[PDB]
Amino acid sequence: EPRLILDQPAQHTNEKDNINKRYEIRFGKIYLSRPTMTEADGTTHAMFPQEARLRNLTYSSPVYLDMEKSMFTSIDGN
Amino acid sequence: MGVPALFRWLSRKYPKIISPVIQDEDVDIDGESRPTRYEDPNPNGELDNLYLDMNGIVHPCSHPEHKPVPETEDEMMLDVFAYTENVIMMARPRKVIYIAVDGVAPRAKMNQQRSRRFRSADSNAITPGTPFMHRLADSLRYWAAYKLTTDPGWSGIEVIISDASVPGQGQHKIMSYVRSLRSSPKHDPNTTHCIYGLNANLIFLGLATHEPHFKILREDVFAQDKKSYSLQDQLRMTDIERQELKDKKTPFLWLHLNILREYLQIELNVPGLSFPFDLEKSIDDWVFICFFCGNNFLPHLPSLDVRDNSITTLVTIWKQILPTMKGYLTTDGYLNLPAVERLLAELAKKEDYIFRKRYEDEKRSLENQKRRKKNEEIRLWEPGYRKRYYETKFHTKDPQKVKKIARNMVQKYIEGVSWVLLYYYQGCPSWNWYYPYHYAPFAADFVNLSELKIEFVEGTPFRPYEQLMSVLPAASSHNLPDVFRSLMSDANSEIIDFYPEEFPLDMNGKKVIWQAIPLLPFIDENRLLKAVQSKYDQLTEDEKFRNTNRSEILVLGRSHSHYPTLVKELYEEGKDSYEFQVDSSGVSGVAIKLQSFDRSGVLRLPVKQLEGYRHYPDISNRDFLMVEFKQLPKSHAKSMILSGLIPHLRRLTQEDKDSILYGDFKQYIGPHGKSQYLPRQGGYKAFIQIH
Amino acid sequence: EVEQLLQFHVATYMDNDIAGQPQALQKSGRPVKAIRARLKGKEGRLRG
Amino acid sequence: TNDIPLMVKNNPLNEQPKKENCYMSSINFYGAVVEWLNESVKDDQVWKLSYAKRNRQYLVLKEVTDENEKQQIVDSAIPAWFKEWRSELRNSE
Amino acid sequence: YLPDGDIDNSIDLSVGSKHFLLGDSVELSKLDPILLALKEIEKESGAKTKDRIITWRGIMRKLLTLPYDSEEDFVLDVVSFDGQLFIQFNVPYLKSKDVQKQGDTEFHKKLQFSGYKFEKMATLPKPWPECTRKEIDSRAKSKCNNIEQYGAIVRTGISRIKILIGGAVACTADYYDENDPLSRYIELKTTR
Amino acid sequence: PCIEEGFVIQDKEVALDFIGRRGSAALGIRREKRIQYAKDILQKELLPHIT
Repeated sequence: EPRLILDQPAQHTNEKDNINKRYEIRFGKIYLSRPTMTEADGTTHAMFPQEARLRNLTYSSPVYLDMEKSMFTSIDGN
Repeated sequence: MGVPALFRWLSRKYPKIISPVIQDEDVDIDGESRPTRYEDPNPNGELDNLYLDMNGIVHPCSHPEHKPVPETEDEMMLDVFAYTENVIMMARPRKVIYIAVDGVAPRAKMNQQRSRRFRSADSNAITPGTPFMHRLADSLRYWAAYKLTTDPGWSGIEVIISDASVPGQGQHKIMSYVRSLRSSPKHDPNTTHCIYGLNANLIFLGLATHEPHFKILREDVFAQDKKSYSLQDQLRMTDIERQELKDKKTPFLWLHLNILREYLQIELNVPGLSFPFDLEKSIDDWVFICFFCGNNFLPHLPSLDVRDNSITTLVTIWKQILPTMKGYLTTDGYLNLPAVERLLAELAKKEDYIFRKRYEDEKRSLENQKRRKKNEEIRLWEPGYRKRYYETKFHTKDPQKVKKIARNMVQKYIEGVSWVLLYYYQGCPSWNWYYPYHYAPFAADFVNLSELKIEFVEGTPFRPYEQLMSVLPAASSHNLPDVFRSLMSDANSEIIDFYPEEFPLDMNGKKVIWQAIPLLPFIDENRLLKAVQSKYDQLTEDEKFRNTNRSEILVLGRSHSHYPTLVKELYEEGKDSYEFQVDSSGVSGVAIKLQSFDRSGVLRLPVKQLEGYRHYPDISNRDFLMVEFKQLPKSHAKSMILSGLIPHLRRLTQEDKDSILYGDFKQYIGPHGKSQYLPRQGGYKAFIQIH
Repeated sequence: EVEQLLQFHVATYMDNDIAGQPQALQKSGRPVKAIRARLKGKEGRLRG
Repeated sequence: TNDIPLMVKNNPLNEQPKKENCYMSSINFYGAVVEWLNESVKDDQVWKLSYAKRNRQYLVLKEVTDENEKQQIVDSAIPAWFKEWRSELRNSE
Repeated sequence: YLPDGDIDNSIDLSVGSKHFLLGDSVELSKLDPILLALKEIEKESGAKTKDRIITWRGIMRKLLTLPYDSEEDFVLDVVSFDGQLFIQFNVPYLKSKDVQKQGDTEFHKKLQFSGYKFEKMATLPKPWPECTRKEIDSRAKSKCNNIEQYGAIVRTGISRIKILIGGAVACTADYYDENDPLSRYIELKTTR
Repeated sequence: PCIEEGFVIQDKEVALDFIGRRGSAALGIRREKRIQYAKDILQKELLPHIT
């Protein structure tokens, strides 16, 4: 499901003005990083399974998704 | 005249409306065979309102298979009493027992029952205005008072008596009362009703009420193994066989009209409609079609035949033609001229095919009876049948006269059908109109319907003695008053021509004299009324009282809740009139204090008591009350379901629905569920129920 | 009105689930454990 | 109306969405608001109750001191004819 | 009045939205009807009532649903007179609300007109026996407005406080009961 | 026996009406969109893996 579209065809409190204003969210590349743990202070550092076992953390990796916000006007995010 | 084939048609088309009526045998509790107390729960579903048609009970010739033969009217009265206790025991109502007796109905129904009484002709003693009905009214009054005073379970029962003096057709009084209750905004829409009647037409009458919680009690016609053997040899059998007319509990049947309503919802939903399909309006149109196919008011159409499934033919015709309509054929008592015009035009196109098919069917039937065991010669299959028919019936060779007479036939027939529809949906619209011809026209004659005009004259109900002499033939002058006898049978009377001893018989191509055409001259009202009013002054005081119409009577129990209020108003504050609206009993109308009623008097049985018939003791008037009753004013009542109407549980399960399209059980009576609507699609209740 | 106040106090003390009127709620928001519920339900003593 | 509080709690899809009944709490909040309105406002005082959805923490009640705006609010609420009607009622009293 | 079978017609709730009427918010927010009724009952009785709070149904619904319906903003004005409190909307904030309102899309206007059209179709101007067929089938072409409305002035009690509320009644069940008028009242709503 | 019992249904439209009649859901949808609902039921959720 790569796209999510919200559309306003015309007559959006307009005096019979037609403009297809669409905002689209497009899903792109998925980025996976090495397992990193963020301290309660705010600092982040690389985590290893021994530290997760001792500190009762969860060995996990953050995942980044590229959603791009495309603006469409033609009458017819990192 | 009425056809049980209509009941046969319903059985063979919609068999699920039939129930065999659990016979109320004495309840065996802990070894005690308790006689069924009226307060005991009904094993056949509780009933709120019970309207009785006395024409179906006190009318011996309707059941001549046995031998009632009461030499004295006392035996008649006591047997009628026993039959009434039997029917109310097996029905067991809870709110209202409307005892309705035939009166004076409008002029067209007068013509119908005039034909009925002429062909029928003590069996003939059952007719309003006669002393037999005069004693019947008093006997029913005393029986109602006795039952109200004696039975502990009749505290909440109110009996409304419309004696023979009160004008109106039997079931027409029930219809007027139902409409009067409907006109009150405080009416309960879920009040279940039931009418004890023998005529099949009552079915459509229920559909006229637009009250789904309605049922009809009838005799089990399909199950009589009648015997007429010796009276003593029935002692052989005790369980399997008894005297089916005197010693065996006669089985009954119940026609539930809500199941029929669900049916007619199913098969009348034709596809591809320019306008939304309404089940109410479609049901009204179906009742209209049933009336068009034949009724006690209008004559027999020469193309539609009940046992030839002409009802199915017209249903199919409506199925083809409804997509092309923009609206229904009729709406809430009034006709839509273009739609009925188009449907009659389609039937006119099918007329030649139908006539030819009838011709081959007649020839094949005659061939079948060949191996199995006023000159006619009309030759309906041959062309020019209409002209020959008009020449034979009217003896007029003028084509212009025939065309004008046919146009008048069309206008009068439209007026009469609208009259009947308004009569069954809005009360009586006219007491004087009658159909002025002996026959029905062809559908091909129904053209330019919008040009025709509709009018009516309300008038007044006819005098009971005038009506009696208009309905009593020369062979039953005993009931007719001796003063008017010279006006009926004497050859020197000015109106002797109205009653010929011999009249022409028109077979009209029928098979049995039961459905023949009794060709008789139409009654001229003017000279007849003048003649009867000429000798009206020679009547006695009792005859004049029996010739005077009166108002409704209401009889109420002393232990009833509404009795102290009526006492405190009428007999204490001196108020002459009181208004009901809704009450605890569902009755509504105008109450008048009755001066003839004696508060301290004693009411005595007008029937000489016979031993072994549960002797009736005299009961003083102190133990009940009686008032003069009126209804709410007449109003234009729509044909649509009321708000708050709770439907019942659907009897059909996906089998009859498929079969109709593609060629105890007492829980289907009351209002199953509490919501007037049903969950579906994406509602809260629907989504919760589905998953 | 103060008498009705005392009546409502004793009612909430004895009965918790009162129809059409609020129950006595503790400072933590939980309803006050009335003596009627002490013998009814899973928390009741009769079930055990 | 009297069945809706029981209907929502007895739904089969979500038997236990919350251990605290929202309807009785709503009625209690309504009663508390009514009592606070009656107790706080004194005689012949014009006040303003503005609810801000940005806060959603408490209700703020303020007094009106501008005579012109107070009179305009009174005229919007109390028309003149009703004012003289209550004035003659007071004179009778 | 709304039969079950009427649903099967698949009636659209957008017929006539282009000529929808809307009354003035400031005019409808005034407490004129309640004060008129109060003057009438005071003249009839001749003694001052013990009522304390005067309000409308919508204001008190907002005050009741505030904790769990927190997606709308409002400002109200309270005036104390003769020991009685009259509360209503705030005129400048109501004007600001109208300013925000004309920016609403025609979809929201169509939804509001759909609700009002449902109310029009499910009601009758007279009791059912006294209604005619024309008054029934012409509800599809009936103009819809927010100006004309019916209300009930009802005394209610919370703790020690008597509140006189003016509630906009959509319709009644089947008639009007002069003993307990509240028992026959019925309103209508629309939801996705 | 299956051949002889399946005779009241003749063409595709009446078959679609028949299958949509029993397709749970609401009532009163009527043929004009009950046929569409039946076609949707035949297309998706009826052997989705094949096509």
